[PDB]
Amino acid sequence: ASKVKQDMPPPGGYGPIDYKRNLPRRGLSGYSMFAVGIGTLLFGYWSMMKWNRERRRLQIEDFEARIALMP
Amino acid sequence: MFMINILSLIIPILLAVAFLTLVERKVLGYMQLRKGPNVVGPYGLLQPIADALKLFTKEPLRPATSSISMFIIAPILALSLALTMWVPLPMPYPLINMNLGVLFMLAMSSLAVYSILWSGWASNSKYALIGALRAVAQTISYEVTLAIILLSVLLMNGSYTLSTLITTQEHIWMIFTSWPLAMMWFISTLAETNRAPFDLTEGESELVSGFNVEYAAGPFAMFFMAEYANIIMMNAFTAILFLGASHDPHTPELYTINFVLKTLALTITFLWIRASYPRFRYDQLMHLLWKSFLPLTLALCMWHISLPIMTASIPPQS
Repeated sequence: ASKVKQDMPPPGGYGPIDYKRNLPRRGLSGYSMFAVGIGTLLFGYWSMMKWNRERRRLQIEDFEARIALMP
Repeated sequence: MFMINILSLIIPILLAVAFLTLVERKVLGYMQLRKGPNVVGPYGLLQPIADALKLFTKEPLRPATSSISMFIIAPILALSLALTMWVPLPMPYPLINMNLGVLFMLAMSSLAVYSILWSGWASNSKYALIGALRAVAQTISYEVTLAIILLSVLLMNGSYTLSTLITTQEHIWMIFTSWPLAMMWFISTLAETNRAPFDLTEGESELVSGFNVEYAAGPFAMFFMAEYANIIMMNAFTAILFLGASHDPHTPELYTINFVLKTLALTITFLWIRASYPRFRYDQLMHLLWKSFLPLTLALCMWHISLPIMTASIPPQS
């Protein structure tokens, strides 16, 4: 006298299944991104200004060596 | 002894291209939740060799309706120009030292398009013609912007000599000075190398094989080698231009290692981009380059002309 055994859902019910779109925001603000970009640009401009002025002085020294040697 | 140097530049480049192909397949596979070549050799290290040996022992086909002289000349021109673009690159010393190395790369990259043009036309088939005409449109789209971007960036260098770029970036990478130019330069290199999302000439889903559809065996292998050598070469040029490694004249190998690492990072970024985006439409590429990149590039060119005079930052050289 065996009872009916059959593939059925468990008692009560199966756990809820997610189906809605899940796309998080995941970012900074536009103002912050622009501000970081301009800050990086200004730091680069200042560094390049110093280095190019030093390069100009070094080139002047190199040219003076040639002027001394030319005669 | 200069011949030994030529060979020591040519052979390693071809080996790197052969393994670049293996790397692309493995990176794309792992990005697509699979493995990629891992049977032919340990970790697929012998797969490029099998591919090359297979392609150079298969039957090369000459189409009946094709023009033979251009059909055969075009892959030769492609591969020879791809190998020639490497000679002025300082790593940290160039094989050929040029006053105007940047102009030399510009001119040879301009000449490299004619390989695709002549290949597509001389195949005398409709898909090859459509691919060649897409190459025409692509060059028209990117060339002016790329030249003006290069000029704007090199206004900080003082010359067109590629080795001077090492001295210019002794303290800071030039990407911190001109990142808006670096973004457009990177996208223009993607367009110039016919890479996804800008790979219109091959047009695989759309045009089956594009310009080289009628190419088989060795000639097709030469086109493939030229394209991948161009990928590596353009990324090395970008690495020298925007991420300048520090050079010790008594230990140049440190510069060499740093430069190679940066070039690999940029090439892997190319492969990363290919696995992420859909293909552009070629008129949309033209409109992107002419309506967005061109006005910004013109404005930034004026800014980079005025800024050194504004702040007394003009570089040394004549």
